[PDB]
This record gives sequence, C-alpha cells and structure tokens, in this order.
Amino acid sequence: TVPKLYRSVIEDVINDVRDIFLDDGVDEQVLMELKTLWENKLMENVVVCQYDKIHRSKNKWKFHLKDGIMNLNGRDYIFSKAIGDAEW
Amino acid sequence: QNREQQEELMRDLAGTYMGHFMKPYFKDKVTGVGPPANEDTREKAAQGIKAFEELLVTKWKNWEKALLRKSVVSDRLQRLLQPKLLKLEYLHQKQSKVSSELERQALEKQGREAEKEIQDINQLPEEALLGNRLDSHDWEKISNINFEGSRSAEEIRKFWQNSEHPSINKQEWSREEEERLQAIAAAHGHLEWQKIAEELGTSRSAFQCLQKFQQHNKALKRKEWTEEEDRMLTQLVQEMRVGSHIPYRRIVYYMEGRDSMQLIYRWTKSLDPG
Amino acid sequence: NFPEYELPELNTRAFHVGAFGELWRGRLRGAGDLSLREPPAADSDREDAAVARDLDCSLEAAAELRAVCGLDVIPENTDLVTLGVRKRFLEHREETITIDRACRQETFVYEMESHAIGKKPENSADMIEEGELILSVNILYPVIFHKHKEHKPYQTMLVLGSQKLTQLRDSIRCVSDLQIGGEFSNTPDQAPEHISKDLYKSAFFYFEGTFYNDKRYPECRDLSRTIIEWSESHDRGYGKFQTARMEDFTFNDLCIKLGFPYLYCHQGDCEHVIVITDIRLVHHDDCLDRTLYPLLIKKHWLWTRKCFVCKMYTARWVTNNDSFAPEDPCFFCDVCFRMLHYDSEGNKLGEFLAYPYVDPGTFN
Amino acid sequence: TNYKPVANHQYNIEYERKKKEDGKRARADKQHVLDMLFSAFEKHQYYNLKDLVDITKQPVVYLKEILKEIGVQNVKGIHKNTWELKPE
Amino acid sequence: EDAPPIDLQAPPRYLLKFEQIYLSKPTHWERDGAPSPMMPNEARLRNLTYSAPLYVDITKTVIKEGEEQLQTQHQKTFIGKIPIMLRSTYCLLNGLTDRDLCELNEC
Amino acid sequence: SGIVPQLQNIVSTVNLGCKLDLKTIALRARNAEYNPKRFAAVIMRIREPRTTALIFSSGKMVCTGAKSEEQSRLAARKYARVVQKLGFPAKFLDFKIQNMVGSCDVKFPIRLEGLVLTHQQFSSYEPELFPGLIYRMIKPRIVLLIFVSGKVVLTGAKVRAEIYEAFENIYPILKGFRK
Amino acid sequence: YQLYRNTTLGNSLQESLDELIQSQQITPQLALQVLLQFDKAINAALAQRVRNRVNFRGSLNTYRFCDNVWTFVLNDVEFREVTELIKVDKVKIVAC
Amino acid sequence: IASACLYIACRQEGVPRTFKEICAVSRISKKEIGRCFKLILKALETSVDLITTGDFMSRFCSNLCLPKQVQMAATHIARKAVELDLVPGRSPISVAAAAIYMASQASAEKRTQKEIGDIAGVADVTIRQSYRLIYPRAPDLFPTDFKFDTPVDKLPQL
Amino acid sequence: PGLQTDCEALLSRFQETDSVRFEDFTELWRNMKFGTIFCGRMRNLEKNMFTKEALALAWRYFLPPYTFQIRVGALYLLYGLYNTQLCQPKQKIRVALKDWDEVLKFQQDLVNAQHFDAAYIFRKLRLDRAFHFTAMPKLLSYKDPSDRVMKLITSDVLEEMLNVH
Amino acid sequence: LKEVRIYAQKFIDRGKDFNLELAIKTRIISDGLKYSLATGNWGDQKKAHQARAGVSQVL
Ligand SMILES: [Zn+2]
Ligand SMILES: [Zn+2]
Repeated sequence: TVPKLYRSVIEDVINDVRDIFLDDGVDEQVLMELKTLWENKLMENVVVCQYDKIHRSKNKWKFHLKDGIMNLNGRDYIFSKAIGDAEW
Repeated sequence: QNREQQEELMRDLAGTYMGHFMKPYFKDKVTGVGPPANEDTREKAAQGIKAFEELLVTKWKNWEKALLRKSVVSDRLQRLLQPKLLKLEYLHQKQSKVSSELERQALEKQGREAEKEIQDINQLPEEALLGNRLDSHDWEKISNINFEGSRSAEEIRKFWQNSEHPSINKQEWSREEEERLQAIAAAHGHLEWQKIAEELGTSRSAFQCLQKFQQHNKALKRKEWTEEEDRMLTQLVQEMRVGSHIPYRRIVYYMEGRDSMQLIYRWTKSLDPG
Repeated sequence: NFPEYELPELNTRAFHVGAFGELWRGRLRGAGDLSLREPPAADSDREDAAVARDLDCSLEAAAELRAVCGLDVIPENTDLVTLGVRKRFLEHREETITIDRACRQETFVYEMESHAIGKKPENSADMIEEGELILSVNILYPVIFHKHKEHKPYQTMLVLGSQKLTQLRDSIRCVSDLQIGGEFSNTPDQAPEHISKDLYKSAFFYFEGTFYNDKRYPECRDLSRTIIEWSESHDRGYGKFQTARMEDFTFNDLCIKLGFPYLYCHQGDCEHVIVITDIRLVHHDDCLDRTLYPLLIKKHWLWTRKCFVCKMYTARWVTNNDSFAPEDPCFFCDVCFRMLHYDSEGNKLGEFLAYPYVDPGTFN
Repeated sequence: TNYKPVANHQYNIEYERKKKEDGKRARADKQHVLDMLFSAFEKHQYYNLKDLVDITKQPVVYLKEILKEIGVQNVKGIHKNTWELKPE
Repeated sequence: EDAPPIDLQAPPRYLLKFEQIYLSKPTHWERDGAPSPMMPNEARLRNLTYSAPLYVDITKTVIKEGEEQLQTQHQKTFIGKIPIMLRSTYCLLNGLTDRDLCELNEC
Repeated sequence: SGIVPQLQNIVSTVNLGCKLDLKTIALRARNAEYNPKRFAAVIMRIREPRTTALIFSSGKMVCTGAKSEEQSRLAARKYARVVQKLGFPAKFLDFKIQNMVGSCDVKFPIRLEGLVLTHQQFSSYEPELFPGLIYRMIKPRIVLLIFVSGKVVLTGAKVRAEIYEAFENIYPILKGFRK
Repeated sequence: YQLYRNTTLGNSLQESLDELIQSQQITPQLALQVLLQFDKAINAALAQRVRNRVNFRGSLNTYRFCDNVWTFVLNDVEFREVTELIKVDKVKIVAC
Repeated sequence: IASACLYIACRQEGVPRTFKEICAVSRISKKEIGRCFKLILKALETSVDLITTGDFMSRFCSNLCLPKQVQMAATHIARKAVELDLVPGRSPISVAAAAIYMASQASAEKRTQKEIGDIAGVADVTIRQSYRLIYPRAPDLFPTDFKFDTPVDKLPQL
Repeated sequence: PGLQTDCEALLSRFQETDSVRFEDFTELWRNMKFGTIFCGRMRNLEKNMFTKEALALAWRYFLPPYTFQIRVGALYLLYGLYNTQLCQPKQKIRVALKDWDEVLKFQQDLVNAQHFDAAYIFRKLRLDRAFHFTAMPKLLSYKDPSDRVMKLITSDVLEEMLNVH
Repeated sequence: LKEVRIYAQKFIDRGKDFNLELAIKTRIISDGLKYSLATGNWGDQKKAHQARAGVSQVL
C-alpha cells in the first residue's frame, strides 16, 4: 500500500506548490517536469516516526510510535501505529 | 478431603471465553498479534481468492449517507483551500523580506487577489462542491478521519460515484420512465444497459435501470411447469431431504428460473398427495 | 483416566480418551448395557429367577417385586407448579398466534438431531462394537457473518472413538473447501479447474500442545511448522510445542480436555474450534452404523446472499471495482451478471474484477 | 452529595498535568536570547518585564541577568519603573 | 432568580447561573458529622439555632474560544442555613397533630 | 537475630573536577538521556553494574542503582572513563556514598497498631497515606519501612554496618508483635 | 520538520530539486518552500493515509534522547505487519 | 497548614475526617495535606491516636441514610473483621466501606458500591477487594441479634 | 420452569413417610398425578428438552450428599419419569464415571440393607438400558445435607467412649 | 456572589479552572441571618450604625 501513499503525497505537493509556482513565475510545465523527475527518482535500516510514548521498566522498553516510515531490508514500509517491545 | 474441596473452590474463584480463540487462535502474550501468515495462505491469496472478511456486506445506514456527503464536501474544500493558503503565506513571507515599496504594493495586490479567491471558495455553493460524480478525493483520508474505519476506501468510493452522488436520480419511476426503460431494453436487446441508462433521458445509473427492468421482467421466472423441472425438483428434494422442512433456498440455487415460492407451491400441490 | 473437572462447569483435566473408554468397558463387563439389541409367561419365571439370584431374595419375593413395581393426553387439570406455567403458556399462545404450525427453525434443528438415530446398518458387518466411545464434538462455524462474532455458530458431529482423524477432517463440511479460485474479468464462461479442496489439501488439528498435520496426500505441507518457528524464537507465551502425523493417529489415542477449545486449520487460514462437548459410550436408539457415522447432527442454517439487482436468485458472482455496482463487493446472480457486463459477444464492459461466489448459505 | 471526599480536585490535576506537560522554562544560550530579545524591541519601543518574559520564554533570573547587562530601567511615575531594551 | 449571572473573563469565559432553591428540614450535625433532624426542644436545651440547610442549583457554562461550550450543573449546592420560624410550612412541627407535638415535648 | 538484610540500592557521588557541556556528552554518549526542559542533567545507564549515573554541568556525578559499595565505585569509575573519553579532563574526587537502601523479610505478619502505640514517639503510621509503618531509628539515623507482611525496608544509611546495626536493633521489637 | 526528508521519498525530493537547480531553471527559494510544503504534506498524509497495525519485538542495545528526539538501536528485531513478518538484524529508530 | 491543622484537630477531638474529606473542603490536595500533617506532628512533638473503623461509621452510615440497626451491624462487622485479621494492611476507611456494604446488602436499605464509595471516598474497586476478604466469614462478623432481610447465605456475589 | 419445585415436593412427601416401599411412591405418584407432568401440547423439541432436564434433575437429586430416603426417592423418581415419556426415543439418564463408582456400592448396600424394592428398581433401570454413560456429567463447552458431626460423633461413638471410660 | 466572583477571578486569572463548591462561602448567609436575629441589630454588624435596632426580641 506504500506506493498509493506516495502517489497521494506527490499529488498533494503538486497542488500545493502549483500556486506558489504560478506566483514566483515558474510555469506549470516546469512543475510537471519536477513531478515526473521525482516519480522516476522514486524507482541501512531506519525507522523515522513520532513517538507517542516511550516507557521503561528497569529493562523493558515499550514504544508506542505514531505515523512512521521504515527502511527494512531496503524495502520501505509505512505504519500508522506501531507498538513495540525491547529488552535492554 | 475438606481442604482439597476448599482448594477446588478457591481455584473456582480464580478460574478464557472462546472469544480469545477466534481467527488468530494463537495470540501472543507480549503482544496481541497472532502468528505470521501461512504459505498456504500466501498461495491462496495469490491466484486470487476472497477471504471471509473481504466478503462481508453491511447495509448502508441513513446517517452514513449524510456523513459521506459532509465528508466529501469538507475534503473538497480542504483540497481547494490548501493551494490558496500556501500562496497567501508565500506572499506574506515575501512581503516580510521584500523591502521594496512598489514590489510591496504588487505583493499586497496579489495577496488581496488570493484573499478574494479564498472568499469565493468559502462562498462556493454546494453544487460546485459536489463534483462530476467521478472526481477524486482522499477517500483513504475519509475512511480514517470522517469514518472511524468501518468502511474501506474503495467501498466508499464506489458507493459515492455510483450510488450516493446527488447527480443520480433517486425519484420514483413514472409511467413514462418505466415505459422508456422497457422500450430501450427491447430496442437494444436486454443486454446493453450502460447505453440504456444513457438514453433513458435521466441520470439513473445502469444498475437502477436494470433493477427496474428485472422487477418488472416476466421472463425472469418461467411461470410454467414442465415434467423435467418436476423430475429435477424431486431428485433435489430427496437428496437434501431431512424428513420434513426441505430447504427450498438450497434447492432453488440448483434450479433455473424458479424461486422458493413456486417450488413450495409445486411440491405441495402436485408432487405429493393432499 | 478420570474425567475429573479442572473448572466447575467449563473444563476438565486432560485425560487419555482410550483409557477412559477402557475403564467404562471394564466396569461394564458382563453386567453392562453393552448389547445394542432392540427390545423384543415363560420369560416371567426366568426374570423372577434372575431377580432372586441378583438380589438374594426368594422366587415369591421376585414375583411380588415384579408385580408391585409395574409401570404406573394433551388437556390437563388439577394443576401443579410446572403444569401451571405450561397451561398458562398454552392458553396465552391460544389467545395468541392463529397458525399453531411448528416454526420452520425448530423443525430444522429437530430433524437434524433425529436425522439418522435409530437407523441400523443394512450391512450388519460394519456395525460398531460395544463400547465404541462416541465423542460428540462441535466444530465452530467460521466467522463469515458479523453476527458470528457475537454468538459463535457451530455444527455438531458425532465422531467415533476409532474414527481415525483424517476421517473427521475429510468430513467437515466447511465452505473453505470450495470457492474455485482465479479472477474471471474477461471469461464469463470458464470451466472451474479446481476447487480449493483439491488445491490446498493441507490441514491440521491442534490438540493439547501437539499438532497433528495431514501428512497424507503428498500435495500437502506442514501448516504447523510456521507456528513452531516463532514459538522457538521470541517466546510469546505457549512455551513448548510438539507435532504428530495425524494419519496413523485415531481418536481415543489423545490426551485432551472436554469443553476446552482446540484448533482445526484447513486451507491455511480458515480456523475451526474443536471443543469436545462430551464423551459417551455407544448405546442403541442411534444409528450404530459406520459409513455415515461422523454424523453432522446440527448446523446453523445460515443466511443466503441473493443477487443485488434482482432478489429472486442467489449470488453466483462477486464483483469488485465495478463500474455499475453501487456497493464495492457486489453480489450478482448469473443472469444479471451476464447483463451488466459481457455484452453481445462475452466481452468485458467497463471495468470489474469478477470472482465466483459460492454463497455459503447454500453449501455446507 | 456535596463536598464528596476526593484525593485531588479535578481543576487541580488538570493544572498540574498542564504544568508537567509544558515543563519548566529552559535557560537558552545568551546569543539566541539576545537575538530574540532585540527582535521583540522592534515591535514595541517599551516592554514590561512580566510580558517580556513570555516573549523570551526564559527564566526570570536568567532574563534579568542578560537584560541587566545591556538593558536599563527607566522610572515612570505614571505607572511604575520598567525596563528599556535600548542599550543606551 | 433576579441575581445576574456571574460572568468571568480572564480567553476562557465562565458563566454561573443559580437556577432553583431547595430547603431541607431543620438539621443538626453531631460532632462526628452525622446529620439528624433538629427538634425545636433540642435547640432550646442545647442552645442550637433552628435552621434549615439551603441548597441551590448552579449551572456552570464555559466558553473556551474554540467554538465549544461545556455546560455542567451542580445540583443542590449548599449555600448556607436559613433560620426557620416555628410551626411554619418549613418547620418540623408543621402538619403534626396535637398528639404528635406532645410526643416531641412541644406544647 | 539470624536474618541479614540484602542491599538493594546505593546512591554514591563523585566529583569530576571539570565543568562539562551536557549537549556534547548527551549527543556523543552511548546510553545517555538529556531533556533539560524536565531535568538539568545527563542520565547515563550501563548494564553490567546495572547502574544509573546522573551527570551535572558542574562536574558532579551521582551513581545510583548498584547493589554494592565496590560495585558502585566501579560503575562510577566506568562513567568517569566514559566522560574522559568524550574529550574532558575527568578526575576522581571524593567518591562518597550518600545512601544505601537495604531490604529484608522477617517471615511473619506483624501487628502495626501495637507497634505504633508502643513507640508513638518514633513510628508514623498512617494507612491512608502509605500502608507501611515508618520507624525512624535514632541511634543510627535510619528510616525503616515495616509492612504487615513482615517486609522491612531500611534506608538512609551511609555504610553497611549501619543497616546491620539498625536491623538488629529493630528485630526483637518486631518479634514482640508477630501476629 | 527535518525528520521525514531522509527516506527514499525525501531523498528523491532532494535529488530531483538538486538536478533542477543545477539546470538553472528554478531558484533555491522555490526549492526550499517546496521542501517545507513537502514536509507539511507528508506529515498530514502519513497520519491519515494509512491504517495497518504493526508490532515489533527486539533487543535494544543503544538509546539516546537529546533535544526531544529518541534514537534506538535494535538488534535481531522482528516486525509483525498486519499479515507478514519482517526480520532485520539491526535497525535505527529515530522518534520525534 | 490550615487544612492539615483541621485534619489534626478532628483526630484530637475523637471525630477524625479522612484526608479526602478534608481535601474536598480545601483547595489543597490530599498529598499536600498529608505532607503538612506529618510536619505539624513533628513540629508540635505531638501524636494522634490511630484511626479505627468505628471512627467513621456514624458519619458514613448517616450520610448514606442507613438505619441504626444497619449502622450497628456495620460497626460490628468492621470491628470483628479487624480483630479476626481478615483485612490485614487494609486502610480503615476501606474496611469500613466494605463493612457498610456488607451490612447494607443484608438489610432492606441496600446501597451500591458506588454510593458507599462516594460518601466514604473509596473507589468501588477497593470496596470490592475489602468486601471479598470479609465475605467468606460473613455469618461470624454479623451481630447475633441481626434481622437479615437478605439471608447471609444469599449475600451479593463479588 | 418450576419442574424442580414439583420434583422436590415429591421427594419431600416421600421422605416424610420414611418409606422405601415403592407402593408409597406409586400412591404419591397417583395423588400428585405425575401421569400428566409430561402431558400437554408440545411438538417434539420442548418435549425431549424438558424430559432431558427432568431426568438430569432427578439424577442429581439421586447423588450424595442427599439423604438415603431422598436418594431412594430420587431413584424411584428417575424410574417413574424415564418409564413415562411421550418421545419415541426414551431419553436416557446421563451417568458419569465418577458417580457410577458410588452408585455401585449404593446398589450393593440396597441389596444388603434388605431394600429390595429400590434394588429391583435399579436393576430394572439397568436392564432396559436407560443409561447414557458419559465422561463428564451432562455436557461441556466454553439441599438436605449430610452432617460431618454425626459422622464424627454418633450414639454408638459416645456409647463406646462411656463404656471404656 | 461577590466572593464567588472574587474567588473564581483569582483562579481564572492563573489559568486554572475553579472549584465551584470552594468558591461558595456558606458562612455569609448562615451567620448573616443568624446574627441579625440573634442581636436584633438589623442589617450588617459592620454597619450597625445605621442598623435598625429592636426588630428582634426574646419572646
Ligand atoms: Zn473452514
Ligand atoms: Zn440478478
């Protein structure tokens, strides 16, 4: 379901910066060129997210992470809520 | 023995619900998730399959229709507003550091233009807010924000584009409308339903046209009994007999052109004495 | 072993079913009801003599015991407590419903209960022997309706204590052993190549820690394996685990609890709970047969999904991403499904993913 | 039903939670405070110490120490003596 | 009722309105906190004041400028004690037969 | 007596003798934590001595959580070498214990009311605040939490001998109130 | 926000903007406002564009919390997605 | 300090109020009253007699509107339960609330756990736990001359 | 639905007579007219369901710690009920493995105690095979007490104590 | 109500909500009514200069 998210985000960025580009003068053609080049550009493990709560019990870490993106084995996953446990 | 009885009673006080043993029968204790998916489930998902959950159909409630209408309207507004909001903020940030009075006046003109466009947006009537019944919205945003998650994105999408969008005639069928429906059905043959919905002179989808045709289609049921029909009915009844109260539905679903009403009437009146 | 409770009315301690059957058979040897022969002045003398021998009394004592202990219709009177409430319910129903005819859902469960009890085998060579240890298992219907989370439907089967699992397995009428796969979006008339029963024959029973995998049919695989994979690494409850072959193993070879949920997984993800209602010894007034013996005696009579365009037929086709369907998963009978798509040469119209629907209210 | 026994008043736990969630004001580096301090002076010629603290979001003692080095107090008989953000 | 609603503004805005008045029987509270009806004779002997608790319904509505209004009613809020005239409608002796009055050591 | 108290926690302190940046240490230390908006110190935990060291800008460190005097000293020296490695002139000045919590069990439920009535001048027992009695021993200045299950939690000490003396003093007094 | 401009998507944004600016047809400003809006849009969408439950179990080795950002280093950690299971030897989690 | 002094005065006079009851009439929280209470005792070099379950029965039962017979039964149940050590380490207010619930359920005037907790200042869970400890020996705790509207055998399941 | 009441009423009426004679039971049956307890318009399902419940009730009455008089009464009750049904498959009595081990020595005592009426009733109920021998009682998914005091102190116990004293 | 406003003003100024019960001073009505009947000085004790006297007398 990842690429649907990226399509949504890309459309979002485009209809947002459309007026900015019409304002500063950047014609729509350059904008669509950016869009296309970005899409084509789309083709270590890191989780970047927002922690809703990180709890510790003397060894036991319990993470409750909000919206986040992961880079597990080169393939990038999405999650809207990630509970997790760990032992120090 | 008495102390053993007391221990039994205590463990009764200290004594799972058969709810904790549904589809993820093996739930974890450190988490709530079950075991990973099975290679058989992988193979079954591939080659296509419909799991039990994916087949659940819930009848739409009255209030859900209003909720979807309000959701579509609000998200159309947000999508229309985000560009102008960013334009206005960019103009203001440019004014903050322009330090040129003629350029500042040009920027204030552009900002007044942006504000005027925003005012036109927030005064746009409901019609232009609706759309062309085929436009796009962040339906995955709807299903998670406006709806609690009770409906999938594509479900809402199909309900909206095909059914709920107010550009679809929901009125009753007039004599003239029913006449035209069968007229066009005959002219095209009882197959070409999209073109018929188009030619009907109304915005009723092909689905509703076919519904109104079937509900008055006499060839839907055979209405006349034949001996081979009777033979098949007897064979089926004897196969799925339980004594009395033969399931007529599961019999119909093995026959063609018949419904449980006619099967009941036939089995009672001409397939057993009485 | 002993069927001794574990909880007051919800469970018992795990016991070997074979030993239980053996204890019952032993404590009923030559003095038990293990005859299985239906009931039929000279016989009176023999009965009196037997009574005298068993009760250490005289022949006259046996005769007078037989005489004194002899055996001793709708309208009622001279009320009692329960007869009072019965009469009141009946009169209330009399002022009530005009059609006394029995409900079609009571007759269903009744006939399913008495479908084939009191039907003796026509072969009389396969008829079960005495002490055959009938286990009245009930398999939980899968969650195929929302209402099935609330009140868990189930079908009861009278498994036999020598029925050799992979016989119960081969007999459980679920609909996950159906549902011809594949998507027919450009093929209105497609031969069903293989029902899911034929394709994915693997399945297993989880009973008291141990797994029993359907290693028969070498087009099968080990569905239990996956579970073991994460019970060995990152223990998440459930401790130790074991596995068996389910083919040599028959019933009464187990060590199980009653009223305690156990698992039957077939087709990979369909899950079936295998609570054992009770183990009772074989007795007459039932089939006594062997062929039909698994004996599904109760079933849920589920609802039947009808077509969405017309309501006069059942749902043969389920479509998604349709261009005419109001709802996303839309159920069409074959008639109208052929008329909202596939026009005049059997070529796709618009766009839709059409899958074959089995309508489980109809099957199994 | 009046004055029912309670361990803590609802208005008091909410205020306590808000104070805990907000946390104590941190002592930022002098350079950042000075840069923010003078930017405030731009909007208004004269600033009150109590109101100035909110803009800087710095401890009162720390703000006074930095303000004392450059800022000066001007006595106004109309209301009171306030601080001057002008170094001279 | 005639009292103007109390308006607080210092941002959130709080409104207080005193709706309805309740009066209970003349009550006395023992040192342990147990209430009990106060007989006029007990008041005379123990030098108590023959008073009835006074309660008022108060509605508290708060406007937080977020276009959200929260309204809570504090039913029967104790606001003090009113001395009670004897043999008045709100006195314990009200509606007591002469025999009942004698049982209470009242003439 | 016969029951020796098991130590459970030891708060000691040490002086590094050099001012530090908490930002630097926090960004460059392995298991450090530093949220100044909530507390002005760096919380560095280590596993083998299983200790928690709070390090302060002034150069003073407090090591807690170790269950031995020697173990506490070793954890302190570990944190000292850690800070030394991050580019600071760490030193080891006046490593001094500041608390030692001990805990033990006497294996019999106690009647509190008897004890509080017997030593009203010492015990502060209020079961609606804290369900244990708090006996403030005076000869050694050690606070003893005594519970109805017999668990005695001595605290406030400055050496192990003090906990031992205090528990031996308190033992017969509890023996007298075995429920 | 300076958090989500590090994944494959954000790296693609940065690379595309770099290629476009090196071509001398946009200004660095338009690039930085586009990046700022990208951050806002991804923050908004990454919130209500998805709903797939995950739960991970791992052995935490290193953690750090400066300027309200958590940095965990998990070893041999498994990620239970809705359906499947992912195993990774070592993952850095950054949370703020 | 005033709130803590008010709490101490009630104890000294033999009519203790619970810390929650004092907090209800004071803007100061229970924790701060309890802390000042300890300091005031140290500063004054004085002490307060330990509270007993019978120190609250009259106020709790009168506020719940229980008859004198039910109040006497609750007073006996709590006092007997403490003597029998069926609730070791329990707060006296928790024991009293459970005893009132037991006595209330054994008479015509029946009060729910929420009702008793609101007056007693004890969460219904705490009443449930204390009640569950004294329920097994219910017949022993009740006064001999108590008229059971609900028989002790049929006392409420918990 | 109140059947427990009439069953307990019959048990009490029988134990009050202090009889083991099945003739007194037959008279109590004819007087209370249990020949009707099943009689009434039921189709088949309520019928056999209520019969199952009544048999289970009589059986659980038969078991300890109930009094010997009550036990023999419940045995006669089981006999009468099972021998009086309307359903063609005469519902069987659910008998456990644990309870069978005690019903054995109970029948043995009945023979020994010259209570041949109840002994013959039980032998008959076994002969017509009215027993479904189950594992755990009834199924599985998801009082007149016997004082220990008299087991500890009897008239014979105190008599022997005083003799030896 | 004057002291209810004054009490609530202090709490609302500090940004915290106020407890309505703690805002009410029950002495105001209880003692004010009692004092006027107790002494016969009619009005306020502080303003006894203008208070009408002899209104309340011992029966
Ligand atoms: Zn299945
Ligand atoms: Zn159809």
